[PDB]
Amino acid sequence: TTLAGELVSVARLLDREAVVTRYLTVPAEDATPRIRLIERLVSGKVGAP
Amino acid sequence: TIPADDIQSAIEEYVSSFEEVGTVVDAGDGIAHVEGLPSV
Repeated sequence: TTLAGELVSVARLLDREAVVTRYLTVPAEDATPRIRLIERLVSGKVGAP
Repeated sequence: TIPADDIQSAIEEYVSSFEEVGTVVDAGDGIAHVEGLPSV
């Protein structure tokens, strides 16, 4: 249930900043900086899985 | 919830984080579009 709550909250967070969604949604091969970005966003904010 | 307006730092670093290869996405009539290559 908290998975659902946090996932819809971070969905609100994505629709709140469109530019970061554009950036993390690049169809590129070496996507690793992207993943850093996302954890940089909620490193200590949400659950690990 | 929303962070303390540090999002720009995140993205600006994502950009500052930039052997490079791109991929053709479109082609026709002698004109192509290339995704990738952040430093051309």
